[PDB]
Amino acid sequence: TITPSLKGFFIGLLSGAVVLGLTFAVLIAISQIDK
Amino acid sequence: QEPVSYPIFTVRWVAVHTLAVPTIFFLGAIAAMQFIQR
Amino acid sequence: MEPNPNRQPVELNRTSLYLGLLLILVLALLFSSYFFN
Amino acid sequence: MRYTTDEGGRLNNFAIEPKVYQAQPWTPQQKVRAALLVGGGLLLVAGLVAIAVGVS
Amino acid sequence: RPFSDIITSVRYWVIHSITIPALFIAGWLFVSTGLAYDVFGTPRPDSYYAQEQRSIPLVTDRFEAKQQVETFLEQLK
Amino acid sequence: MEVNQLGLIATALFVLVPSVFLIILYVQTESQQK
Amino acid sequence: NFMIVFQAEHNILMHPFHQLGVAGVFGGALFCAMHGSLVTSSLIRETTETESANYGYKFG
Amino acid sequence: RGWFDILDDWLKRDRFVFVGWSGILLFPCAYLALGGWLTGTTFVTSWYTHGLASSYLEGCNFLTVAVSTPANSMGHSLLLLWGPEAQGDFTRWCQLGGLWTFIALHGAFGLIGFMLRQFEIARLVGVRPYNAIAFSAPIAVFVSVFLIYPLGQSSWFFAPSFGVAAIFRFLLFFQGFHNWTLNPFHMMGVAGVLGGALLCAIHGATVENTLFQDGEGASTFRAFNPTQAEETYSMVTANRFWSQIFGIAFSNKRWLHFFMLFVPVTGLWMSAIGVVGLALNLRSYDFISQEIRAAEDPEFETFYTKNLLLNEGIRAWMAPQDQPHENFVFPEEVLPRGNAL
Amino acid sequence: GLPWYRVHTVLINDPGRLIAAHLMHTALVAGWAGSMALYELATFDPSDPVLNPMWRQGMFVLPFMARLGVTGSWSGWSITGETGIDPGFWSFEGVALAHIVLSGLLFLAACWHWVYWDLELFRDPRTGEPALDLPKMFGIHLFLAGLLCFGFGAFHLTGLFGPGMWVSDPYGLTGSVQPVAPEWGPDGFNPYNPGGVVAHHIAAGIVGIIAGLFHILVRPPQRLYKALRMGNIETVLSSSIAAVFFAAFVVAGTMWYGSATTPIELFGPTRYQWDSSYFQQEINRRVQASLASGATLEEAWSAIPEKLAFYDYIGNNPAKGGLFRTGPMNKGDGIAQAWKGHAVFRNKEGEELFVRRMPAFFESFPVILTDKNGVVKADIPFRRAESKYSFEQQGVTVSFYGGELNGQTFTDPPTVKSYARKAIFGEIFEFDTETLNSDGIFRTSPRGWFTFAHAVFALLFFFGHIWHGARTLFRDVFSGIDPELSPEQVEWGFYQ
Amino acid sequence: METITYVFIFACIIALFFFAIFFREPPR
Amino acid sequence: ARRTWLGDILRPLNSEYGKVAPGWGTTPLMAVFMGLFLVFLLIILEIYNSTLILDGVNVSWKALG
Ligand code: CLA
Ligand code: CLA
Ligand code: CLA
Ligand code: CLA
Ligand code: CLA
Ligand code: CLA
Ligand SMILES: C=Cc1c(C)c2cc3nc(c4c5[nH]c(cc6nc(cc1[nH]2)C(C)=C6CC)c(C)c5C(=O)[C@@H]4C(=O)OC)[C@@H](CCC(=O)OC/C=C(\C)CCC[C@@H](C)CCC[C@H](C)CCCC(C)C)[C@@H]3C
Ligand SMILES: CCCCCCCCCCCCCCCCCC(=O)OC[C@H](CO[C@@H]1O[C@H](CO)[C@H](O)[C@H](O)[C@H]1O)OC(=O)CCCCCCCCCCCCCCCCC
Ligand SMILES: CC1=C(/C=C/C(C)=C/C=C/C(C)=C/C=C/C=C(C)/C=C/C=C(C)/C=C/C2=C(C)CCCC2(C)C)C(C)(C)CCC1
Ligand SMILES: CC1=C(/C=C/C(C)=C/C=C/C(C)=C/C=C/C=C(C)/C=C/C=C(C)/C=C/C2=C(C)CCCC2(C)C)C(C)(C)CCC1
Ligand SMILES: CC1=C(/C=C/C(C)=C/C=C/C(C)=C/C=C/C=C(C)/C=C/C=C(C)/C=C/C2=C(C)CCCC2(C)C)C(C)(C)CCC1
Ligand SMILES: [Cl-]
Ligand SMILES: [Fe+3]
Repeated sequence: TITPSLKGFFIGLLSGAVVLGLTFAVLIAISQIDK
Repeated sequence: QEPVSYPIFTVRWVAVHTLAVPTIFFLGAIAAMQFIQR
Repeated sequence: MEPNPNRQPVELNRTSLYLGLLLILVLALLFSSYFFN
Repeated sequence: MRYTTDEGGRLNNFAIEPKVYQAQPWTPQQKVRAALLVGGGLLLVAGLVAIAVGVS
Repeated sequence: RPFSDIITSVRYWVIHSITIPALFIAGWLFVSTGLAYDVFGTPRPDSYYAQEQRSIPLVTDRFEAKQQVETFLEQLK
Repeated sequence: MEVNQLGLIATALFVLVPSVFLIILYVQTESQQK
Repeated sequence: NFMIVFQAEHNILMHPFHQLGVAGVFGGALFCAMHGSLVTSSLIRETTETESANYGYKFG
Repeated sequence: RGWFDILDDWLKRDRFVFVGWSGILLFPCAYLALGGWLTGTTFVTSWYTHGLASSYLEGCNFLTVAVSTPANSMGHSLLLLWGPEAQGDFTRWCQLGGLWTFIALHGAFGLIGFMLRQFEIARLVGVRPYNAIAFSAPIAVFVSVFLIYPLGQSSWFFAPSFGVAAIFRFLLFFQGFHNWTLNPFHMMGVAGVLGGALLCAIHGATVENTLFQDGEGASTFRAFNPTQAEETYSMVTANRFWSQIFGIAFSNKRWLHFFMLFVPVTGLWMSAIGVVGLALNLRSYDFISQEIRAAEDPEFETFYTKNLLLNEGIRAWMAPQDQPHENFVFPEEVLPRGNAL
Repeated sequence: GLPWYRVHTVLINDPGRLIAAHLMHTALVAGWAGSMALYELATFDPSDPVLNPMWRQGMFVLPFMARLGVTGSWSGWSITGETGIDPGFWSFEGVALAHIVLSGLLFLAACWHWVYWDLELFRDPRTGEPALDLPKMFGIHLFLAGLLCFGFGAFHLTGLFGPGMWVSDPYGLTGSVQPVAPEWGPDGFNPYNPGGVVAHHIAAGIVGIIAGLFHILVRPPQRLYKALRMGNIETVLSSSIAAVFFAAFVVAGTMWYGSATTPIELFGPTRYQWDSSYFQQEINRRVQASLASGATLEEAWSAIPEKLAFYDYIGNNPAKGGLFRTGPMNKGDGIAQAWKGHAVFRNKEGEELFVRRMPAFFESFPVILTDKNGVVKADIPFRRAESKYSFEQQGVTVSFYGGELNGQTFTDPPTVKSYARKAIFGEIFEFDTETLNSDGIFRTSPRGWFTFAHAVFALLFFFGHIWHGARTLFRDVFSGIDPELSPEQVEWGFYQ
Repeated sequence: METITYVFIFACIIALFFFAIFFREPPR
Repeated sequence: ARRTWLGDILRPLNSEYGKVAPGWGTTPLMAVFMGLFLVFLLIILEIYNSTLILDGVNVSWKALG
């Protein structure tokens, strides 16, 4: 079963992946605009 | 070179704007700390 | 057999030798006090 | 080999790379050669996972 | 644009001459009404000790750190 | 006080071994000059 | 021993003039390292003709 | 061209500030590292981790603020905001010393991004990257002291804190408990750094006073700024000077400029080796022979034996408040004093 | 000519001479292991492993042989504690002779490869230049590593054709080498559980077989090849230093923090066990449990084995020890001979006072006696004319329970002060100082020497990675001529 | 035996000084 | 060079020596293996450092015996 540490860890892994994903998404977007 | 077009969202624009708003907020706080009565 | 062709001479000049010897003696003097403790 | 920094004599060598070659589409001969080998691979991998579950 | 004529344009005046005081006064109010003491958990200038005991707080556990320091905060320690 | 023999040998090899390496390399370099 | 008993009575770490000194020494090391690295990659080769007791005419 | 190629050439435009692939690791991490120091040395307390005050909101000035370390019970914990200690509460996270780690780790990856930035910049202009290699002396120092050393201690509480008085404290702490001046590796660090400052002053002066174009007007029309200098002085007048003053001089400009690079760097590296040795508390604290000779004849007295007494003092009088989690209580009859010998 | 720090820049374009050089280094390492094993064996003493274990005699390579299943000696002695066994051919001596034999073979084989350095295989068949096939080489060698990883896990560790591995109980009282079946649950990544280690090897050897098959059938992508400069043998070197220094830090860390593979009967206790007060709690627990069921102090303290007490003494803490202090830990305060027993101090009214434990940070620590409610009640003062507590004003006595001195009581100050001055170290032991003539200053245990060394090496190897990566990406900048051109032939000009 | 080592290695350093000043390479 | 009985057996395995497969080939597969590995190392690190807790797991010298 899940324990509070597991849930905090999923929230952390998901939040971090979302920060790198959006970083590279806006870098990719702004290069594609003024390409 | 580097001719000027460069609208509102540019790299140097966000560079001055992520060092500007917290420094002026912190001078706003460091200032109010001087007039604390402890 | 037949000679290796990647064989190359090694060089060492006198000023480098003086630095190296200076390095040997000066480290030796710093560490002899710990080697005898 | 390469030899450089020869203005004062001090020799420095460098590894050489060979020419970069493009791959060219498959030969039937190559396919059977590989087919025997990937079949050999999966048959042995099968046996190893059997040994892993057997030793407990 | 370059930083050699960047504070000579009419843009600088029209916006910053209002946004600067706004966020500066925001930074004043943050401390002046004592919100900082509750956000970062800073103790008030006379709540370093309880009146119950005169010992300093130190959390001696890491997984019950939260309710230990909450217990210290309860008595104004 | 103590007098390690091991300290005597430790310093002895520390100053003899690299120095002889150095002077051998020099003396065989100079014979390549002619 | 001098350093330890000096800090004890005059509290020199909190004295600014020693601080300007420390800044000078860390800064000196930093600028030494930087100057060496920049120049030593920039230079390709230098040469001067040399004779049997002196140096040449064009330091190239 | 594909999107990757378009991204890559957007990143390497000629512009005021260079972004680059390396920029992506450097700039956010650097901003958050630096900014965490600032937000913490202005607001965040340490009444709960050390029993001190260390921020402006509480009273303190520029030399006595700091972002301080965690408590000793926290172990080698990461101190995640989502970890099982904070549990998603920004207040507790500040209270538990959780952001010392934030600053430290973000600054470590900022370091990594900077050295990569030096590589790919130098790759772009096509020069040898010695300055990237020089910059691994600061990385060695940083990781051996701020990361490896307390990972050999029992907690991050014995790590140094980001602040002026906190690191002045680190100096006196190491003096007392490790006798760090008597360690050959720190001596080799001192020799290296002082020698760097020596070469720096001597080279500047020598060059500034063997200038070409001391008479008629400048026959030098470039720089050519990336050359630094070296064109603007005569090697032969300086070499001829120093052969008579000191009796040895350099006759090769390239080797002089390599020596200047070698000295401070090997210097930092050696002191790093020593302090990673202190991390398992292996200490060149005492000469065994001197201790025996002092035990058997107690009229023997050395400048060294004095240093030991002084360090005993530093430990004994500083410990209870520097380690207030141990609960040292020393009755005053057990502390050491000069008038009691 | 060649500078003195560039005398192996000739094997670079020479496959045969390189194989020979690597063979020489292998030969030296094998020779080293064998001869070190004999040296340590000639100077070892297994007559008493309970009050002088092997990590007190300062054995470095001897524990490493004992972990994976050597436990005997052709002399007949055992380190289990046994006397009179036959381990067969494989004793500590056996493996030493094996290694020396393999160094000799390797030395001959190196000499051969250096004589016969030029063969058809090592040369490209298209131009007569050295050619390597670096991806295919990685695949084949990976397949070999995987085959070995799988065999080591499935046959040796689980003891289906091997001896197994060293298993223990948490307090190091009795450990031995035994078969260990794996654990695939979420409890197999718990480094305090040997089953996890076996499951790792089984699984990782299987992944290695698969990756090794993969890397034989698939050629590198065009972009990664020309980016990461593949076909340059100096690429493999940077990458391999990186892996190696990563691996160094992890072994140093797990030796310092402990693991199931680094137990405390092979390399002694850690510092983290002293500072948590692990053994003190064990020992107290036992004494409280016996008194509760019905016992007297003399019976209850006599139920504590000598092994436990010896672990709870700061002299075995590996954070005690200098840097240039040499020699075994027995050279540090003498050889233990017997356990005097647990001391119990009292003052004149008759309560029990307890001595404070010295931390490893302090090199010298005052003797303070505080009660059970944390108020100091006696000390040995530093003063030589001022007291407000003392061993005369409070009439401090010491009694002993268990060990040798059982029911003894000493009254007058000075001998009681001597025992308080031992009690800051925890337990008290009779030492024999005459056989080594020990100086009474501590030394660290093998756990410390291992960690120190490998941390220094890992840090130095980090610089190695940076320098050799520099030389790979910037080959054309350190050299004059880009390797994207063939040798230059006929010159054309252009003149006015 | 220890004092001997100290003064001997120092004696060697000053001899090194002498040779590095009066018997250095010609500058070619 | 010489002809040898073992040299020519290993010859097929060393006669490619510089061949690439065109384009990015199988790089995306590499990426997701590299991502799964990053997550894996974080997991075993966080188990060790006890800021990630799983039931039936006590990171302690206890449960050796
Ligand atoms: C852009 C660069 C960047 C980088 C490199 C980092 C890196 C880091 N941050 Mg972070 N952070 C950033 C931006 C960044 N951050 C920004 C902009 C924010 C604000 C939203 C934050 C907010 C933030 C917080 C609030 C905290 C951190 C913390 C940390 C670290 C602390 C140490 C630790 O425990 O790490 C542990 C390791 C990680 C956190 C890394 C997780 C990595 C992931 C997601 C890999 C996934 C790969 C891939 C997508 C998987 C594919 C799978 C698929 C194929 C199936 C880690 C070094 C923590 C800290 O300081 O603790 C002391 C913390 O609490 N950061
Ligand atoms: C953390 C690092 C750190 C650093 C970088 C420094 C840096 C410094 N400290 Mg220190 N210091 C520190 C920590 C540190 N300190 C701490 C923690 C303490 C407290 C215990 C002190 C206590 C302290 C004191 C008490 C003093 C310093 C002084 C100095 C400096 C003086 C300038 C100098 O170098 O003169 C170096 C001084 C010289 C005299 C050297 C020149 C010698 C000559 C001219 C010799 C030439 C002949 C030669 C021997 C022959 C060669 C022959 C051969 C080639 C053959 C320097 C700025 C000193 C200072 O200000 O001095 C004025 C001083 O008195 N510091
Ligand atoms: C008197 C002479 C003297 C001298 C010359 C030195 C010299 C040295 N000591 Mg020192 N020391 C001395 C006396 C002296 N000491 C005495 C008497 C004491 C009292 C005990 C000490 C105590 C002492 C300690 C405790 C330590 C040293 C260490 C060191 C050395 C490490 C290198 C260094 O400076 O790292 C300094 C720090 C760095 C190089 C890291 C800098 C990192 C960066 C990049 C910061 C960037 C910040 C910036 C704002 C970012 C901008 C970003 C933006 C662009 C976006 C240096 C060799 C250190 C050592 O051995 O470490 C291995 C160490 O831990 N010494
Ligand atoms: C890094 C690899 C390594 C490590 C960790 C060890 C560790 C150990 N060796 Mg060692 N040894 C090694 C390689 C290594 N060995 C090699 C390659 C040789 C050559 C054959 C030896 C030769 C050797 C001898 C002669 C002895 C040991 C013994 C021992 C140990 C027993 C405990 C003891 O008496 O501590 C004492 C600690 C040590 C011997 C190691 C630390 C040494 C010191 C203080 C200095 C280290 C720096 C060194 C002087 C280089 C300085 C360079 C300079 C530029 C500054 C210790 C566990 C001893 C033994 O078995 O006792 C019964 C013993 O007498 N070893
Ligand atoms: C891991 C294996 C490894 C291998 C195969 C190499 C191989 C090479 N290195 Mg490298 N190196 C390594 C690790 C390695 N190194 C590490 C870890 C470091 C960091 C400390 C360096 C730092 C380094 C630099 C900075 C340079 C080289 C150079 C060289 C090359 C020049 C020729 C030569 O061998 O000079 C042979 C001889 C020496 C380098 C001097 C040997 C005398 C010394 C200092 C040691 C004395 C014995 C030693 C202390 C005994 C204990 C060893 C221990 C492991 C047991 C050679 C290709 C040079 C190069 O690329 O030239 C083109 C160059 O400039 N290396
Ligand atoms: C059934 C599946 C399975 C299971 C149960 C395990 C189980 C295990 N693996 Mg794993 N593994 C598997 C499959 C599996 N593996 C597969 C298929 C792969 C890919 C082929 C791997 C790749 C792998 C790697 C790469 C590693 C492991 C390690 C380990 C463990 C080693 C025991 C130990 O001491 O860990 C305790 C150790 C850790 C949890 C390591 C944490 C990581 C860091 C970097 C720690 C460093 C700490 C610190 C900073 C150093 C300070 C030094 C200072 C004091 C001087 C654990 C038992 C690790 C290992 O070798 O451990 C020794 C390691 O790094 N495994
Ligand atoms: C305390 C002494 C000291 C300081 C302060 C320092 C500072 C610096 N060295 C740099 C460079 C160098 N240093 C070098 C050699 C040396 N540096 C040395 C000693 C120091 N060097 C020594 C002795 C040497 C000689 C070997 C070289 C060769 C270089 C460079 O080329 C480089 C440069 O650009 O110089 C102009 C600069 C890198 C700027 C950057 O982009 O960082 C990026 C760093 C980031 C993003 C994070 C840093 C870490 C953080 C966030 C935590 C530390 C604590 C905070 C700063 C909070 C305040 C702390 C208080 C104590 C004030 C920076 C100005
Ligand atoms: C493991 C058991 C077996 C071990 C057997 C091997 C033993 C190891 C022997 C080798 C040891 C390393 C040799 C290092 C010495 C040689 C150095 C050398 O030749 O340099 C010269 C080398 C190479 O220099 C090059 O030489 C070439 C010709 O050979 C050309 O001249 C090149 O132009 C020149 O660059 O450069 C360096 O190594 C750079 C660093 C030099 C360091 C000198 C430090 C300064 C002098 C000492 C300190 C004085 C200050 C003391 C202050 C005291 C105050 C109390
Ligand atoms: C941490 C964190 C974070 C982040 C944050 C940040 C990043 C911040 C920033 C911050 C900042 C970034 C700040 C700044 C500050 C500033 C300051 C502090 C200033 C000072 C001042 C100065 C610099 C000036 C001075 C002067 C001069 C110089 C001259 C004369 C006049 C005067 C005196 C005025 C997050 C979200 C993730 C969440 C978690 C945590
Ligand atoms: C041929 C032959 C043979 C013989 C063999 C032999 C006899 C061998 C020997 C071998 C040996 C017997 C070897 C040895 C080795 C050794 C070594 C190799 C060592 C090294 C060392 C070192 C390297 C060190 C280092 C160091 C130091 C000094 C200090 C610090 C640390 C260190 C560790 C780093 C036989 C009959 C068998 C068989 C057939 C053939
Ligand atoms: C004629 C001649 C010569 C000679 C030659 C010879 C005779 C050589 C030898 C060589 C050799 C002599 C070699 C050998 C090789 C082989 C080996 C060295 C092997 C070994 C093996 C082993 C050791 C194994 C182990 C194992 C494994 C791997 C796995 C699992 C199982 C076991 C553990 C069993 C010379 C040079 C003078 C030159 C002139 C002519
Ligand atoms: Cl004094
Ligand atoms: Fe210059």
